[PDB]
Amino acid sequence: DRPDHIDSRVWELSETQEDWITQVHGHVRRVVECWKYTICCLISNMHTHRGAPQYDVFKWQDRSTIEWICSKKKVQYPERDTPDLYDNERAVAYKVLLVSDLSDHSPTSGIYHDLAFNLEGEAEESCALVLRGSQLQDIKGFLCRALEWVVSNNLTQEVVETISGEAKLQFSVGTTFRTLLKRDTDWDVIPTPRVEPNVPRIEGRRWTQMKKLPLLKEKEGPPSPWRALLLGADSEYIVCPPGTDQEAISWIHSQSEIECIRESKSTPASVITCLTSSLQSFAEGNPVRSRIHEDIIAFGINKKQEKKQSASSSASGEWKRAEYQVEEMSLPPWVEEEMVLLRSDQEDNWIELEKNAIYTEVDGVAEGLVDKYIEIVGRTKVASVIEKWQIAATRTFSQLHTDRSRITACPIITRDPSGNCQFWGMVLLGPHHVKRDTDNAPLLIAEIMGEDTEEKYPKHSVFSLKVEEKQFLLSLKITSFSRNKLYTFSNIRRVLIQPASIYSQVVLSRAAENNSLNLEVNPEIQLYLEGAQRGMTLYQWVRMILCLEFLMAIYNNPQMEGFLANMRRLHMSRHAMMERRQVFLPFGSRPEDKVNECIINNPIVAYLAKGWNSMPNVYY
Amino acid sequence: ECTLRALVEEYNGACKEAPKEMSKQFTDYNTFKRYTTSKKDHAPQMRLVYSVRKPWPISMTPSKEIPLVFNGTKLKDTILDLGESKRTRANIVVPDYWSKYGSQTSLEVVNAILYAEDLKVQRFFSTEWGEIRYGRMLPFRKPVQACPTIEEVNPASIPHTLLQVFCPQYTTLDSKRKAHMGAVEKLKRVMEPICKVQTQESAVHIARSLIDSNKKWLPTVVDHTPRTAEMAHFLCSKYHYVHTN
Amino acid sequence: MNLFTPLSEINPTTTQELLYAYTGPAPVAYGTRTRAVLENIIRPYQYFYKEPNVQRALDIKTGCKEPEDINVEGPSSGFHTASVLKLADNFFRKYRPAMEKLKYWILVKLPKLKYAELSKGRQTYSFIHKRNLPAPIALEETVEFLEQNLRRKIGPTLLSYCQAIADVMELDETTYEGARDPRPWDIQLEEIDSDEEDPLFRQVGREETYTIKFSREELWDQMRTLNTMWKHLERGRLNRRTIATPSMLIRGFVKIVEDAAKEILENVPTSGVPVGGEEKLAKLASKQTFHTAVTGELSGDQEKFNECLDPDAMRLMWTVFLRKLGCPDWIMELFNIPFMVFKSKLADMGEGLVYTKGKLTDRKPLGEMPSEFDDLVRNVVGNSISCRLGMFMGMYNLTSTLLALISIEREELTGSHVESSDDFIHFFNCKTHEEMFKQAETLRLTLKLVGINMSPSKCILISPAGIGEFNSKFHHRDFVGNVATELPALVPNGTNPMTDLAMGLNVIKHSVNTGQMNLCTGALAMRIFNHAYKYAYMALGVTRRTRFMEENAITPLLTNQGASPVHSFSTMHLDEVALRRHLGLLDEETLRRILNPNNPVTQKGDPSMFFRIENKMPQIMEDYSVPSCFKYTLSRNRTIQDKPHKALLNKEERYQRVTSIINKLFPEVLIQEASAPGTVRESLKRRLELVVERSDLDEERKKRILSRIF
RNA sequence: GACUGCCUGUUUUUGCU
RNA sequence: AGAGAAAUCAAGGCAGUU
Ligand SMILES: Nc1nc2c(ncn2[C@@H]2O[C@H](COP(=O)(O)CP(=O)(O)OP(=O)(O)O)[C@@H](O)[C@H]2O)c(=O)[nH]1
Repeated sequence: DRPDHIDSRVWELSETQEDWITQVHGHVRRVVECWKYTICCLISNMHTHRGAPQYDVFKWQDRSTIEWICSKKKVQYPERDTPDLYDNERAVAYKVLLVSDLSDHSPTSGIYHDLAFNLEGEAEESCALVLRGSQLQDIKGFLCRALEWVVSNNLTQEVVETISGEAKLQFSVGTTFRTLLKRDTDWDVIPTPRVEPNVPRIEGRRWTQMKKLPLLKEKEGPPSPWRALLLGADSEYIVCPPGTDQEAISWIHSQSEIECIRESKSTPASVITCLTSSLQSFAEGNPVRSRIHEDIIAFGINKKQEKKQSASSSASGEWKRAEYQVEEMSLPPWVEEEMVLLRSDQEDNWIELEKNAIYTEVDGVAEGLVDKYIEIVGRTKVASVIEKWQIAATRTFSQLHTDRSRITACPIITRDPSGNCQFWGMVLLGPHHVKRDTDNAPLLIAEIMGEDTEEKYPKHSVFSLKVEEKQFLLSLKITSFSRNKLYTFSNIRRVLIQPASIYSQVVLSRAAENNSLNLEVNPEIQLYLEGAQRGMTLYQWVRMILCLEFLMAIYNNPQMEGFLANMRRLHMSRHAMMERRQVFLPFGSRPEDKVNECIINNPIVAYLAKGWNSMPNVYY
Repeated sequence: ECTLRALVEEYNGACKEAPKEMSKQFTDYNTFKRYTTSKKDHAPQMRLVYSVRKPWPISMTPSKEIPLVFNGTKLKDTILDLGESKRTRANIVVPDYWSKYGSQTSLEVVNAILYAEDLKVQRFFSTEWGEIRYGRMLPFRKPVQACPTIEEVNPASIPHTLLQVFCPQYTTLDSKRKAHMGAVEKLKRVMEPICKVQTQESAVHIARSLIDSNKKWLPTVVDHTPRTAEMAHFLCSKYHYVHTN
Repeated sequence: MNLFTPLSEINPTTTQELLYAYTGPAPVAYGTRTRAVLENIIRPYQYFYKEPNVQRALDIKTGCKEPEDINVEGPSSGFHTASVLKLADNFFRKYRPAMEKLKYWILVKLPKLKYAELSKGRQTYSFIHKRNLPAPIALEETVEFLEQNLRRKIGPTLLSYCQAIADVMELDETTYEGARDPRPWDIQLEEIDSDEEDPLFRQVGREETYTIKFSREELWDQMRTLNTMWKHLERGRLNRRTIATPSMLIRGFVKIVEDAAKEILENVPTSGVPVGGEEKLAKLASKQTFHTAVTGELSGDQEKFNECLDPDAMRLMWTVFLRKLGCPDWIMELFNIPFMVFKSKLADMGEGLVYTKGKLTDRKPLGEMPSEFDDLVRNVVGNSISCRLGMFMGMYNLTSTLLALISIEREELTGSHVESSDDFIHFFNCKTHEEMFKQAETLRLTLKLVGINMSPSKCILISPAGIGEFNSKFHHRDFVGNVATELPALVPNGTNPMTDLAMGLNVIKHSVNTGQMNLCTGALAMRIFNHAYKYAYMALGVTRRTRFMEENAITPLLTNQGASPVHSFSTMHLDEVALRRHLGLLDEETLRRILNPNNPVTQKGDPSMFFRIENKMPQIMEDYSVPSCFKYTLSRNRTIQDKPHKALLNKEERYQRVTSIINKLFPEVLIQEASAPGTVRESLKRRLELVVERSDLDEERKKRILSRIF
């Protein structure tokens, strides 16, 4: 593609000076610029002054070196009108301006005295005076070669256009790419539909007023069993003597008796040996133990292969599509009692957060509200369960090497202000090699129970624990828990923020209307309780809010997410109707159908749906 | 100078080991300055806990000031990291070891790396706060300059102002014109200790922080000055407003 | 739920924060995406006709339909050509300053857009590796492909890249000739830069050359191909969605159109998609000049947004805009290539539909055996399937919002509208309820004209204006904060303790500034974040870091080291190091030691860093934390080994060396972009000569230095 | 088959706008 | 078993040997 007269060096140097390909007659412009640079080179061919060469080429050179040379020559040039070469024998800078007229002198700039050629080889008389003859004959030869190449390709219009003005930006779609493009549309590249622009008048439908709030569907079926990772409100601790985790576990292991009160087929009673071995190992000092023969059942080792082999052994003969059924379940009775026991007053504060610094009066106000909120919601069973969940998740996820092949023991031990250790249970992390966010790490959670049900804990296996003339119930469930859930439950203490926001808003609004902060406001708040309106004190309300948010968080699933997302519209509609406002809907509007499609088996979703269906549906 | 010799040696080594990458275009530096196979911004929150606990969890370029074993604990590996040419792994306690047993820089470099932050701290700790008054204040949003700047400069001339602070010998006369003469000497006098070729990747960032004005929507009751806007998170709200003097 | 609905003190709208469960696990998608992709591609073919007929709707190329064919009582896929033409003209006649700024962008900023801006993206489908790769790697390989099949150097501008893409498809056949490790299971080690007691090794890998042959049709298919994936950690839906990524051969074309759409949208008063254009809706809510007027408020969402839209209507709107500004024909041939490639789109299916035989299941393609998507078998190309109607992903949210806005512009609609992709809000100001009903129905029908399809069960209109919703922001006489949205972002990040602390304080301060948090909520969030920060960085209880600090007598002086917190609610904008220095917690010696430029553990970074909460819209966050010794990064993931394409590591390290020789000779590439014309070798050589010559040394010393350069 | 070691825990077709 | 919800995890690859 390179012209014959153009040298390889100048061609390669020109390759990237300007973007030829997106310019009109880009190749011709490249050839013209190569002509100019070659002409400049021929002007400065071995001709010297003093000790340095007479002309310095300022075209197609790095800008920083050009600035260095200019500084040495005590001159400075703008970038967008920089000269093409500098003569140090006459202290003038020159520019090549191949033109056609050879009669329009018209000094282009007063900074550099311009040099113009007629493109035939002759030079404008000033340039003829200011240059030596050998250069003139060299340029004559170079230009006669240039124009024989031009006439050999019929580019005279292109070259005169290029020497006339500057570059023009363009984009070009080829014929072949256009046909590939137009394979799936009825229009061409630039659509020109032959229709008259107008907006048609289409007859629609009427808009209906929502006279009554929608009634959610209370689903029917077997009650939902408790499916959270831990036991929630039915969780207790053993008050161990003060010390470290190892001492407490040694005390528990030595001073205990294990007998099975209730065995579930989901978690066999033979996996208690795994827990005993883990307790003994952790008491001896090493928190990680090897595999025993009862681990293959407690952790599902080689479960995938045996299930695959059984499925291969027993198979049908049709290869139908896969249909998955999610079993329908009703609101279990344990949700309300869970909400009650989670509000039970405790003896000590279970929310211990290090205070932040105080530097401004604003800072103390912020830390007073938080201190009072922690005082309100810390001495409560829900705070205890949040704490135990945080230690369990953190000690399981931090000991989650996430690549390990032996069983790790993670006791759930907290300290009371008196220093006595409190044994809530022990999680047992098993052989885990989780990589994807959907991968499940095997777990075997032993937990101290408060009361067995067989309707709320069908999969757990309850054991009797005898420690120093005291009776405790020890649950033992085989679970699989994922890295994402272990991550989000290690930060479970964030659930204290939504209840705190409500209390903060109430207190700060009362302060704003009273023009002064109190910190000891106990307002009555009206709620629809048992179907009727009753006034409650915002200290029990934040506690109910806290327990409900904790239950929602530990039961969060796609059903809960969809229910909550589609239910805010209905809650906003209720708020609108409470203010004696009218709610209108489009034609096929059934806003309760997007809420009712998420009520399948989640017990907290059913509890919220029932709470909604205990509220007034018309606001007269 | 031996620095020029080191630069020549590094250029020769880069030419020899990477013939193809040296045949690229200089304008491609804007795209291979980020060429990496690592995916570290992809859900980083959910991996932190077991990543800092993994053996050899930290990335630390080889050096002689870090012993292989210090008080029985292995601090660093003898294997270059994967996908790294001047970077290897180490132990998580290497920052802690360096915090006490590491080398020291000059007292002037510290006042340069910590200049903008020091001005922010002194601005915070040199205000007589008023008394908190509570009321149903109405905070309204409005684009206001986030933090005070050393001098008012058009956001279009910041690159051309910093070029005269760091590399004035690698610029044209047009960039010389479109620069705020008056903000260049202050930046030079406060950044000279870190204008070296080693802290130049950190001096430009902080020097831009002193000089760049980024309009940001911030709540307010009364019109913010540029100095009362970096502190708007606690001077105003929908329930309280403290009046600074 | 009766507890979440107050009747006194605070309004139920203030308790919308309690209707979020964001502290629990986020829904994660399991298994094959092929069913959710085939059920995403078939929906546009089921809503084209009023009565479902997929077989006849599979022959439609341009989704133009007649006014009497639009399904007014259901989702309607397609548009009306004359209505699109008239609405694109009415949108041009008004908002004319926006069109002037668009023209300014076309004639000034568009010519000066570089193709290196395609490296600031994320995972991109590679037409050479047939996998998802980081944007820099895909861009580098695409440019190397284009620079060897076209046998020319691609210009720095995006227009050069687009021209190269448009010119490479003219060729009948193309090649790649890449590199790979023949035996990735053989890791060999050599001694680099160390033979003194403490050795330093590296991993050497072989690099053979392999070539891939693309015909014109295979390369065209790879340009059309859209790699699909599950959208993990999506909150607020019962069912999981699929998201896709366009190839790097179409991303420049898409970016041009999206940048122009952004230039339009940041100047139209009816658009909320731009982040800074969200506070205008606060003014629309505060606009209470109503007087005895029936002023309603409609807040809703659009059903099947990326399924009822046709690329041809959007192309036509862009064509009308450009042709009415006055533009060269290559401008109208550049803004239309994206929409004509996304009309021939070839969405990538999954690994096969789940077929069960008793208990065991097998993953099998769409063609094998019947299923519920047997109509689409005729559109299957290899493991990919074509889909003319519908968008199938939200790659164009900007221009989709533009289409909705041009639909808004009519004469009888005299209300205020704010549009943001799928979610929107409209304010009516009429004289009677019946006029408001006509305006609402006209709005619905006009959105259905171009295929916007308001969701019947998600749009709720309140006859007295004042209560509404827009992008999880609830309104009742004002917009109240929603703290629940920020909770998924209060967990410390995974970069380093300094950046983690800085970003945590920045997030909490931003939440406070938006009204989503207040005094108590902000302080409690700070305390919770501090506890998580200390736990996550080995600073609580008995751990290896605390131990090593104990025996070695290293006192804790930083928050990540276990020291008492120094940041407060007032001091959230301040840095930990400077705050500790001012109060006397870091006297002089540790400060001169942790801030040492010769720290072997610190790594240089950028004051702007990626910040995504959970598969939501990516944002940018300021990181002004100083480069102390605690500003490090985690070890590199080593899964790339044992893979044929591990040779990308050698290329990465070579590029790191080339970046290291740069940034030392060129200190102007830290302040602005690189614009020197030429190769890297030539520029580096010239800058070496310039620095040595400008230096003050003996001339003999100088030429001896130059002699070594080779 | 499994059976001797090696490697991987985000990079395996899987976090886009 | 279990986790779980519209389909996956319950380790996976590679080299040699067999
Ligand atoms: N490219 C992306 N687009 C997104 C993302 N999140 C939302 N969106 C866009 O927002 C819109 C979501 O609306 P959908 O199309 O799912 C319709 P609707 O919200 O009514 O849901 P359905 O009722 O279930 O159809 C759509 O345009 C999406 O492309 C995202 O992460 N990426």
